[PDB]
Order: sequence, then structure tokens, then C-alpha cells
Amino acid sequence: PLGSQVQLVETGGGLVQAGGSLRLSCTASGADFSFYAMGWYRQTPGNSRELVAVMNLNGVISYGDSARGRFDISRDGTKNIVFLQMNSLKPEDTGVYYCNGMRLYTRGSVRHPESWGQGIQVTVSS
Amino acid sequence: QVQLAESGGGLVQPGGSLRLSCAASGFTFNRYVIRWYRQAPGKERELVAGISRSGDSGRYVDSVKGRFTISRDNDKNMAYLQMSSLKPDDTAVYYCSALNLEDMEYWGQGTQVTV
Amino acid sequence: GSQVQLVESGGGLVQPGGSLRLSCAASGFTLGSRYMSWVRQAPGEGFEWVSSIEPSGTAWDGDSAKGRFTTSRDDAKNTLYLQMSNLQPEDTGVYYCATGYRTDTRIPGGSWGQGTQVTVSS
Amino acid sequence: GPLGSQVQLVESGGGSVQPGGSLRLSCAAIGSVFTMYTTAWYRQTPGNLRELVASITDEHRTNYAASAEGRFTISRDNAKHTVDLQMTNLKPEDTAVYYCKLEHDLGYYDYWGQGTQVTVSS
Amino acid sequence: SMPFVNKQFNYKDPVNGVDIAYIKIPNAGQMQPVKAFKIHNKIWVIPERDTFTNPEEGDLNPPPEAKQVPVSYYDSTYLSTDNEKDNYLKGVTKLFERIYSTDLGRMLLTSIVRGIPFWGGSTIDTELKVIDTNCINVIQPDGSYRSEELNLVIIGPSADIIQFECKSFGHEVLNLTRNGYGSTQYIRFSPDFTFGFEESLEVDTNPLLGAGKFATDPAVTLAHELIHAGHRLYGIAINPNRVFKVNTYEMSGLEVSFEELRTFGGHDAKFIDSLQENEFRLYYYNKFKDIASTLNKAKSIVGTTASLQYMKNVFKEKYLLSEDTSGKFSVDKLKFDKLYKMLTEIYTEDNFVKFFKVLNRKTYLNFDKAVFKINIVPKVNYTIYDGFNLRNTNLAANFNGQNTEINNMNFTKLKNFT
Amino acid sequence: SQLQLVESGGGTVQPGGTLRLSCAASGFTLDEYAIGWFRQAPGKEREGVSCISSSASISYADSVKGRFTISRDNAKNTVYLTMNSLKPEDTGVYYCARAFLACGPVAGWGTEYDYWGQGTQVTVSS
Ligand SMILES: [Zn+2]
Repeated sequence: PLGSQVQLVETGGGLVQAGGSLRLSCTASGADFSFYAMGWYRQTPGNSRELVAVMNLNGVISYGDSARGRFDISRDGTKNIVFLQMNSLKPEDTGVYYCNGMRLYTRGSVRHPESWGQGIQVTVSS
Repeated sequence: QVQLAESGGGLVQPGGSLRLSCAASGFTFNRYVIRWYRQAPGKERELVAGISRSGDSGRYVDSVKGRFTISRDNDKNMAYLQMSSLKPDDTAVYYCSALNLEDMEYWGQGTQVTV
Repeated sequence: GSQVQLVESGGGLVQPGGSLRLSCAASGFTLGSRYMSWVRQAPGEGFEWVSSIEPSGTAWDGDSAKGRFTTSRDDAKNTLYLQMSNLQPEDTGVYYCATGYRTDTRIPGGSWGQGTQVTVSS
Repeated sequence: GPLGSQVQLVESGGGSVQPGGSLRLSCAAIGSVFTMYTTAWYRQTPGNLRELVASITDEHRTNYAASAEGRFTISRDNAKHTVDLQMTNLKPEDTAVYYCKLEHDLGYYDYWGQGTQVTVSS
Repeated sequence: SMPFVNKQFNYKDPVNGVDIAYIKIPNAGQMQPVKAFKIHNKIWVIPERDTFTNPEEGDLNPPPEAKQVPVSYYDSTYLSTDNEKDNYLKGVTKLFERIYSTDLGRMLLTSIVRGIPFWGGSTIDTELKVIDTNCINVIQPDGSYRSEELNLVIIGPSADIIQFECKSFGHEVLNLTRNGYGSTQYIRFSPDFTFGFEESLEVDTNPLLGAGKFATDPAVTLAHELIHAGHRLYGIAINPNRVFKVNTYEMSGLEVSFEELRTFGGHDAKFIDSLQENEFRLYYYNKFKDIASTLNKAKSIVGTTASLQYMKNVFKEKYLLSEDTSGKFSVDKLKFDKLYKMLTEIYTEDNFVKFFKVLNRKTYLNFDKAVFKINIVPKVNYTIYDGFNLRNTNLAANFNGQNTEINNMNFTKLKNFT
Repeated sequence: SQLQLVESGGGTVQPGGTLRLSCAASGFTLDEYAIGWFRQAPGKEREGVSCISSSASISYADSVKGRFTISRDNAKNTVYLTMNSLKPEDTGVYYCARAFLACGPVAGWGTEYDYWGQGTQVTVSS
């Protein structure tokens, strides 16, 4: 379980009225390294796990279907601290949001599993 | 994300019985071999049982033959380590792991059992 | 399973859109233990692989079968099947049951039925 | 097209001397992992068996046939990948084709030279 | 003088069930049978993208763009047509011949052919039994299928086209690549691409300088993977949790395994400590003793019409065991030392560069610069004896054949990694 | 290219005589094939005589030790059986058969011998 030493502690979920905003946050502990990419996935009731927004240190950002323009992802430099500013929330954004961390690798380097947070609940009333 | 959630452990009397269970998610379970390890505080980890992908066949470390039984439910993505005739040495943190390709071994959290 | 016999039937004259079911009675070996292939040949042309079925029962489709032809097998009756649907003039030809997977040429050691004629015309 | 041997044993030297004379034999191994071979010299007369004269390992440990003891010395150059046989006090009986052998120390395969003539006569 | 691939294969040649046949790999039950080619005893080539060995890599969908690392290349259409599969097959066979044409490569390939995975699959100690993940099912023209042992499969790469690697199926209680047993090795590899590197060491070991002026000879790349397979077939691979951090940037946290350092060779391989080196050899000397013991105590064999004594002799041939007048096997320390040193110190990327006489990265701790499309199958482009540096042309000197600017007709840059 | 095994060198000799049999291999290399010699007298079973493995590991049937010598020329891809002190009992058709890498046992061999030649006749008579 040597990889289980890295932990993704996530904060900033909660209740909000439709049209409001939330800011999710995630700080990693136990890492002697800087993640190449960090981001956010979600799982809505009765549906599988989908990408919300993920960004790598070269500035590339990938989004789920309705995220770009509404959800802004940011990161504290190369520190393993990442934020999700969720604007204009809607009721079907309700679900559990997980942190994600991906280490860099090259063709000849050691590979590592990705890191995942335990999840935090976001629930937006209509 | 691959997850292996183990449970069924605790404090047991010499001669008692235990059933360890592991909940597997996030990978194609029926294509993975399932292992049970253990590790006392002052000793290196030790493999205790392993079962073929299909449940075809299992093998056991000598110290547990006839006392321990490993099994898998490929319909429910569950693995078990049913234990019996517990001994004061069998006390350790027990780990379940899954692997299909050598060197690509996914681990569980662990469950402490004391005799 | 040395001496092998394959006898197809089910061919016929059909109009475009129509349906046919081919069968092949196998004898001398256990059909369910082999890879088998449905193959067709239009006059003056090479063989076209239609579909195969595995010992496990999994069927695989060539281009002509995809979304239209269902390959299946009755183990106890030692019989293979090709349910055809939405047939079109370009499906015309002789249809063979042949041993092997993705069979489309006569290969030493492979066995073939005698074929059954499929004609699609309006 | 055609493929040649992965390793080439290029023998040189030898010749024709009178009894009591000396001759040197040499062999360059081209393209071999010289380290994983014993290097030996053999000799053969027509109709007879190819016989060991002397061999030497990568660490330069030598082995001589009884005929070679006290007059022949075998040496080995692990940088140049050569093996040499210095013959002295030669006798008519030493007349033969001499061959170098690269003998794989794990038994994988061997390489043999073409053969170099040594003639001793008055 | 015999070729390693004693037959001319075309992708569209009809199956025969012996060296051309549709095959299924074990525990990939839902996979479609794939056409395969037995280019040499114990060695099969499958010109397909590898959607089979790993069930979590069952398609060629790339990750989200943010999740792709700089050194990666995705093209889901690569290796989808019969013409590409034909060219892939002939590219792989040509590389095998190039390797086999050196004494180093002949030796390595001999080790690979005789490195049969051990028959250690029974729960009964005294019963020899194959391990089924060291076999494939070979479909016959009569529709029957036959289980066949094999040491080596060359397969096309998965979604990442340039992720070349040597993998093998694991076992419930045996770590086959590190207990001396060995296991069938699957090498994701493509002869249709190669990597740009830089002749200047300063640039080659800098992650952003240069764009990859020189092209790696794909024979070296294949040989690299074949060296891993050699370690793994003899069950002497170094545990992948033995790694050392790249201390030159650093906060990336990049690491390379000892297994990789050993495989590359040269100055790299001296970072492994001499104390550890002797210990690994002792460990595996003991594992070879254990295998000889298991063979001496073997009383029966199952799942084959081959005799028990023959199967015992197969493994005497693999591990170079001694046999006494009672028929008992033992490990000869001189032959084991030579076998071990050969597998680990002789068979190295750096030594293949010396035998091929090509230009190559001088260290494993370099940085890839680009991927190029290539086509080594035409003899006017690349040969068994010369690679790109055709000795009968102006490409003979200064590694001009690997110079992607001088020999620019032989390279199409597909992606810069910098 | 094409697979072939050709025995030759047989004939009629007298008791005490000598014959050298050849086994020429085509389509495969002795670098990876063992070669065993067999013989079948009219009306009796086949019996193993001798085998020489790909690494030149050598075995003999008891009734032939000290009389026959098996040897090999990998350059010629040929295996030889030099037979001295021939006895009437040695009469029969002699065959060579390949086996991958290793020799089978002198008696009780299995399907490891997967290919063999048409044989060569050896007659030992006064
Ligand atoms: Zn490597």
C-alpha cells in the first residue's frame, strides 16, 4: 500500500440554491512530488462517474460536457492544491465530487496509480 | 479507480473462527488473481493464499493448510479468506490484493486480526 | 472427429428485404467443440467470409452479416444456423458452412458442405 | 538474400618447416562476444579424427594435449579477440590442417575456422 | 546462415494451424480470435493493437487531453488494415533477422527460445503441470483448437502507440518473473515508428533542448524489450519496487527501476551496487536449485502426451542443469554464473549498440524528443546488416542514415515532445 | 526451408562389422532440436537407441553402450550414429526423429518426437 500514503483531502461542498456557486478545494498530503495533472470528477445519482474538469501543469484543461464556461479549475502553482469554482449551479449538478491526481511519467520511467479523493457531496436545490 | 474493501476481522480466541471478506470495484474482476497477505508488526509481509482467476485452483502457505480456505464469487466481485483453528501466530494485519498482469497488483486497506 | 460431413439447407429465392434461414447438419464430430464459418461465393468471384461461431457460442460477423444475419448453433442437434434478414440482390450466391474461423479459402484439412443457393431478386 | 555466419574465424600463419622448426598459428574472431567462448586449436589429418591440441578460457586458463606440452604455447587476446598457437620443436608427426574453435561456454553453438596447413618435413 | 524466420509470411496467407492461425489468448475469453504468425519456434507475432492482455485497456480511446503526458502518441486508426498488418509483420521479422545476424542477438534469441516457462502449475508438488497463461489456443483449418506453449508474443501497441513494453500474466501464488520459473512474455512494439534523440549528451539529457535530429534504430528498441523478456523468461527480473529517483528536474518525482538500468547497461548499470549484485545472483542461484529439486522429486505429468522424462530434460536444457549417473539434476555454479552474467550484463541495450554500430542515446536517463513514421521493409530504406546506414550509399558514414535531416525521405515527424 | 529428415548409410554387414548412419536435417536447425535414433526389426516394437540433445547431451540404451557412438555436425545439420561390433540382434530399419530442445527417454518416450525419416536398413548376418 505504499501509494496509499498520498491522501486527497477535499473541502467546500454543501447546499446551495440554483444559480449560486460553490468552490471545491483539495490539498494532497504525503507526496514527495508534484502531480502532473489534478482535477475533479463527479457521480450523479443513478449514473456513472464522469469528468468535470482536469488541468495539467502545461496548462491543458479538459472538461465534461457542460463544464467549460461555468466551472473554472485552478491550482496553486506546482503545489498539490487544486480548486473548482462552480458557477451557475443547476439541480442536476447534484452529486458526489471526487478529487483526482495524476503523476507524470515518461516512456522509460516508473509508473504509479492515480490518486483519488474520498469524495464530498454537492447538492443544489431548485 | 480500483478499490478493494476488506472486513470481517477482529479479536479471536485460539481455536476460534473468522471470515474475511473483500469488496472489489473498478476493474474486470474475473480476469484477476486474488491474494491474501498478512504482516506482523516486526515481520515482513507474508503471502497466505491465492486463488486462480476463475476459482479453478488455490494454494496455501504450509502454516495454514487445512485451516484456511480462500474463495471468490465472480458474480458479486467478492473474495473471502475463511479461517479456522486460529493460533496466536496468525495475529497480523491481513491484506487482500488483485492482479492480472505481473507487477500490476492492486492492494486493499488491511484488517487487523489478533489471536 | 476424423470423418466429417456437412450438409447445408435453407437456401431459396427471396425478394429484396426478405429473409432466409440456413442450416448445416454436421456429423462425425462434435460441432460445439469447433470454430465454424459461413462463407459465400457469387458466380465467378472469390469466397467472402460471412460469419464465424466459436466453441463458446460467441458469433462474429463479417460485413455482410453485421446488423442483419444471426449465426447460432444447436449443440445437441449438431447443427449450425444462419438467420438472414433484409436480404438484398448483392447477397446472391452459394452459401457454405466451412470449418475454421474466418474461413474464406479452401485449405487442406478444412471441410465444406455442398452449399445452398441464395438468390435475391425482385 | 543469403545470410552469412554471425561470427567469422579468420585463421592465419602456419607453414612448412624442417623438424625442430617453429611456426605460429593465429585466429581472429570477427563479431563474436569473445568473452563467452573457450578458444581452442585442433588438428586433423585426412581420414582421421579432429583432435584437440590446446585450449584457453576467457580468464586465460590453458589446457594442453600431451603432444603439445613443453613445445606449444596457446595465448588469447580479449581486446583484439584473437587466439594464437606458438609451436616449437616441430616434428613430421605434427603435419596436419589446424583449425581454431570458438566453443560457447554454455553449449549454445560453436564456430570453426577454415583450417590452416602445417607441414613438417626434411 | 539459416534465417531466424525460415519462411516468407504475407498477412493474407491462408491459415494452416501450425505457423499461420487464428489464436485466442488465455482469460481474454470475450476477445475475437486474431490472426497470428509463428515466426520461429516459441515466438508468435500478432499484428493487432493490443486490446486483449489488459481488460482495462480494451479499446483505443485516449485519456482526456489534460491527462496525456508529453511523451505519448494516439492514433486509433493505426494498424487497422490488412496492408498495415502485412507491413507490420514484415517489419518485425526483418528486425528479428537483424538481431539474429549479430552474435549477441543470436545468443539472446537462443536464450529466449530455450527459456520455456516452468511447469509449476499443479497443487501437487510431485506433478509437473503447465500454467495455462503460458499458452495460447491455436485454431486449426478443421475448426478444432490446440493449446500451445510459447515464450514470446510480439503484439501491436495499445491506445498509446509509443508505450512499448514487455508484460506477462501473473499467478495466484507464484511471481513467475522473479522465482526462476518464467512466463510467456507479451511485447507491445511497433516497427512502423521510431524515436528522435540527440547526439549531444548535454541536449539528449535535457528535457527541452533539440527536436530529435537522429532516429533510434528500431532494432535496438526491440532488442531492449527482448532483453526484458530474457530476464523474465528465466524468472530473474528485478522487482519493480527497486527504483532510484532521477536527481536531475526532481519535483516531477520521476523514477527509473533497477531492471531498466540493468537492461540499458553501460555506465548506467554501475549505479546498481556491487553488494546488491552479488545478493541477486545468490537469490536466483537458490531459486534454480529449488527448480532442480522440484524436478528430481517429480513423479508424474498431466495435460500432455509428451513423456515426463522429456519434460524434465526440457528444463535441464533451459537452466543448463547437470545430471549424475542416477539421473538427478543439480545446478553447476560455473554455468549458472555465466548464464546469469550473460542474461544481465552481456544482453544490454548498450552492447547491442556496439554490435549494430549505430548511433544511440548514451544513457537511459535521456529524454525523448519526437516520434517519426518510418518504413523499414523496403530494402532501399533499411537492411538486416546496416539498418538505415546503408554501406553501399552515401548514408554509410557519420550515421547519415539515422540523420533525419540528411535521410529525410525515410522519416516523417509525427509529433514533437518538446 | 521444407521440413525433411533423411537417414542414410545402412547396408548389409557381418557380425562384428561397422556402419556409420547419417541423419540429414532440413527445414530446422540442430541448434534447437534433439535427434534420437530408433530401430524396428521385423515383428518387434520400435526401440530407442541413442539421442543427442540441442546442447549435445547424450544418452544410450543399455544394449548399445560401448558399441555405438552418437555425434553431430551442426554446420552440416547432420547427426551420425557410428555402430561397431554389430550383432545379428542389431538388424532392422533405423530411424532418426527430432524433438524440440531436449532428448526423450530411451524407453517410454512420448509425442516429443514429432517428426522422423523413412529410415535406413541395417542387416547384420553371416
Ligand atoms: Zn525497458
